[PDB]
Amino acid sequence: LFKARDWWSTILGDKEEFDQGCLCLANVDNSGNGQDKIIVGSFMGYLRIFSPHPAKTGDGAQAEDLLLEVDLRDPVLQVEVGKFVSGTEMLHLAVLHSRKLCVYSVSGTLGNQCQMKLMYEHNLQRTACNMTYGSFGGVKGRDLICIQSMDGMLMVFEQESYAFGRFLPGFLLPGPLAYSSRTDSFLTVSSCQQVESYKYQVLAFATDADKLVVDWTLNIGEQALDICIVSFSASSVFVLGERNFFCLKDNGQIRFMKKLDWSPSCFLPYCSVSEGTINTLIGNHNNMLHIYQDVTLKWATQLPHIPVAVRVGCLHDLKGVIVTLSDDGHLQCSYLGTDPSLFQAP
Repeated sequence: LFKARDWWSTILGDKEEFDQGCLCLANVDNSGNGQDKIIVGSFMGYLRIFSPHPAKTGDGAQAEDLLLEVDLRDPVLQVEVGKFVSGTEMLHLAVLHSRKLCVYSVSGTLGNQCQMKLMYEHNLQRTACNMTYGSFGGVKGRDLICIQSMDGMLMVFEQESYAFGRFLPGFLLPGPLAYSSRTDSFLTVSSCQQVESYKYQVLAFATDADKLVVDWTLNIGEQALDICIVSFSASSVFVLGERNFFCLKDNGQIRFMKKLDWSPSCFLPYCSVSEGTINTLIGNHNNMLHIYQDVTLKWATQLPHIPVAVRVGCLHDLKGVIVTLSDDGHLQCSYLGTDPSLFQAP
């Protein structure tokens, strides 16, 4: 419908591959102006951090958009940013690899325009799938990390130290994973198409699953692509299925659901523009990017490439900037649709 109001794009490396998990938007250098940076890891082992600026010429020398590029020499499965270091609330970068989790401190402005120093790393006893993080147990001021292994163990790390590991029951292939702070629970979706919620303390105290009962379960009748837990005060569990999009109450009841008319590739519940409603971005395999308010389509744009991940954040000193990443490394920043009361063509 609308073309993208893009203002920056790049191509990451040479025939590199990416998936959901590889894109993070966060104030990873703890800057005072509160701007996000784009962090992207690739399956080719490169970690890149950008602070994009629109084209600006005739003013001599502009600082590079690329703040940092490092070859981690190990495929990157996921990147996240959070309070991963004990004794400080500063944000740090977690990089998930198949057999290790590495946590880094990224400096402000100092080739590379900042430094990235390893704070600690955990060597994993099992191959990793994906991870989530948060204030497990209701601890304030720190983000613990939970990694799901390929064979279905949830491995919990209390920042610099390993806490425990528990095998999921009813497990076949690893599904998406998310932490709900409101219910202090881990959410996933199993191969037999059950959304499952596990209480953190039940996990912690189920000492007999390291070789565990679900809190609630919901059969959604299809495979899940992603889960996103958001609150913009009443918490919601969003599930992106292959055929449907779901919004669940914390207790596992469906709040609403919507049949999708196109195969989705990725999504992001990203804001609320009115009380009781939520806006969700959904990218698809036909290069379209959609915005729904609850289940109602509000806006649509064609992208040049199929997004495997989409994020919204603060870039170029503007809020609500859309960042998309394709599976072959096309990275693009764009602005949302324009106010229709401000312009209409004759």
